[PDB]
Amino acid sequence: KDWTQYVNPLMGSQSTFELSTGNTYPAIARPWGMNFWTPQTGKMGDGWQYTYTANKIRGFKQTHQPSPWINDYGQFSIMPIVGQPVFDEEKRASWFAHKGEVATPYYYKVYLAEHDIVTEMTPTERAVLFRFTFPENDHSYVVVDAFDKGSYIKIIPEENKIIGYTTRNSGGVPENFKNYFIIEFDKPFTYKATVENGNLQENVAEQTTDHAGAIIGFKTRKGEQVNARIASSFISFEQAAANMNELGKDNIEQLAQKGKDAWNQVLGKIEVEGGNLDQYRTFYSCLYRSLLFPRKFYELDANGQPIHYSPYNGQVLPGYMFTDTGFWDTFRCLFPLLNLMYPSVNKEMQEGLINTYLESGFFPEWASPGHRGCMVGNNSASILVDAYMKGVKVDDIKTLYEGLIHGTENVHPEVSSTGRLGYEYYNKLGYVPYDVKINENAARTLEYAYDDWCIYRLAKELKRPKKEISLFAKRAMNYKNLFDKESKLMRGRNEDGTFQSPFSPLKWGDAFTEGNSWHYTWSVFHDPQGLIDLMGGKEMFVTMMDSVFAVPPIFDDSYYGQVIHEIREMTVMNMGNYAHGNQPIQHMIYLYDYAGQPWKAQYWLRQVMDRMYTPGPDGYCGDEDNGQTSAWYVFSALGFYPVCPGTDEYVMGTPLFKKATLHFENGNSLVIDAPNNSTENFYIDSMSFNGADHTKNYLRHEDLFKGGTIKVDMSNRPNLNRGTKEEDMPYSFSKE
Ligand SMILES: O[C@H]1[C@H]2[C@H](O)CCCN2C[C@H]1O
Ligand SMILES: [Ca+2]
Repeated sequence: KDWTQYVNPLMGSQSTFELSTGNTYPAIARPWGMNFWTPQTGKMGDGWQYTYTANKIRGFKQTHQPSPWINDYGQFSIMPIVGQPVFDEEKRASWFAHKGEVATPYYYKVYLAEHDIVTEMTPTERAVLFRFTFPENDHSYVVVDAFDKGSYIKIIPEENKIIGYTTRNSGGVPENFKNYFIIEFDKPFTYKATVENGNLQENVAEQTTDHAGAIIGFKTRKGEQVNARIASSFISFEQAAANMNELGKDNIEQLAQKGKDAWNQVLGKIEVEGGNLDQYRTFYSCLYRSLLFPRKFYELDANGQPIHYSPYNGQVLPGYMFTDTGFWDTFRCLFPLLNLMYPSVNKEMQEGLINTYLESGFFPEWASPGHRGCMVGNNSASILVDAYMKGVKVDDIKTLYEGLIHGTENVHPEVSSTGRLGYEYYNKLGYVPYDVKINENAARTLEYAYDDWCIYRLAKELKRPKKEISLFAKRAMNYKNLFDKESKLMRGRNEDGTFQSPFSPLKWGDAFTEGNSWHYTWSVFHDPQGLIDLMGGKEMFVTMMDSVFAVPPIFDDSYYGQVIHEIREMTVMNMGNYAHGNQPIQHMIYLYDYAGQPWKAQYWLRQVMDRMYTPGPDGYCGDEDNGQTSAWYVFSALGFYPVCPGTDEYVMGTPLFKKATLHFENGNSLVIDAPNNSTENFYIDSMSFNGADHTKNYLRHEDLFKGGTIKVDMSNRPNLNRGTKEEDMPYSFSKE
């Protein structure tokens, strides 16, 4: 039963700086793999390491890059060639075409047209097997590139082996950071050379220099295959060698099979039927993208116990560690998805977070590998609390709570996105002022508020002191401090307490991050009713939502000076100011449920799923962002979305398929039957849950886990009476 056939790793690779259609590369990897491998079309150092329209491949690279914007670390490449032994990354490059390329999560193949060589790779979590099919030539070589900024290489002929380490990175690493790699060939070298800053040196065994490389070679018969076993570690050569054992004695075929099995095992936890081939492809591609980040950053020791290099303090320590995710993106639904279908995995991740705190002093917000300065918010709180509240509990709860509290009153000395920048003002005034030299104050305030709700939630659960509990309950209401009654919008506010003037609701950035007031105003995940109230009741609230879609996509970019890609992405979709291409607004359509008009959510949700996602190389409508934008589709296609992580609630949308089945780790299954689904029939007329009638606009975690059947009768006309009753509404803090 194979779902991998639907996965297109090229989806999102046809992106450019001006317009993102995903900004992804073909991550050939195991789920959450420590090391990813990709064909490399971009020049060394370029965030866009693989682009669909590129003509040439210049290497097969080990990568850890989460985003072109964030860039890479622990990176080196290998490239087979023929003819002259050349190290230069342009001269070694080869034309190829996509019709001569086969990309799957577990297997990658391509024909290098200028060398007449076929390259195949199959990876494990930490290692990979390459098989090079050479033409007949007296001069066949393999180039190993350690990249620049200080690297090391060494050839061991008596073991047909090349070892080295690479260090080029993009920040967020300890001074001693290194990636140690080992490469074993099954064919003896007739030619060997190391490379030292572009210089080829035959028979010099070893280089320690800015940019080390190696070239080995031999005579090849037509069709002769040479295999290279490769692995790496962030710990040591000894450890890299241990990692190499993941390959066993397997060949390309056997490893591919194991990787396929591995992926089907996770993709198969969600079976969908009764859709068209585009939908299958969009859906599983998205699911695959949701099982990559954060990556494992731990390695197995002699006793099979997890240990890790600390990207926070550079020691090697026992226990789990993961990295390469930005919580500002992924708290929204990516991690919620893990808690629903892959809690065993998130348990490891959560334990990793505890270690991050122990080793770093803070919980991370953006980590690649270590703390990096990107985005805003203290959403690690949502990640941590949502997990706990959903049954994924770390062993050290004392430490968890302390960590949470620590982050409310500290900001990292060098990485301002770690901890709460502006906490002094926030704690004192109730908001982060628009005029105190802290940017994106309004976005910070709104998210901090939701964060504090999460802390309140956990604190209550821990039966902490009333004074504590009350303090966060109070701070959860801070979003009110930025609400402008006249505009009905969230708005920047001065320290002196006056709202900021001139006010441009359509201006991006400044008070907000990559969105304007019309996008950020909806960021009250824990208290939609509270928001509804400030706007003057649900009717006015719905009017307000509706105009998001109804107005042209006009904008003010003065804060950026140029039409950044996320603005352009909005303009072209012709859906008003609904910028689905970016994270802040992604939950918004579901808010219709809270105002007693679920049918409007049903209508627009189906719009988005039909129009904003296609299965091709230009498949997404904005940055994919480490699973967030993909998992949005995954949830939404199933029919529900975790608007407010930290509750046990998935707010109801509309299911895309005629049947979906979930297999939870607990052994139960849940079937969602929508036999009458169609392109036309995207309204929910009625719903029953194991035979009971279900008029609510949400489902509960514990209920889903019990399994059974949900029936959804789809219709082509909205049902104006379902889900308008007050007990149908999802959670709002104000109602508590
Ligand atoms: O997604 C936000 C953030 C990502 O978290 C990391 C890449 C750069 N940024 C783009 C923003 O939209
Ligand atoms: Ca983004």
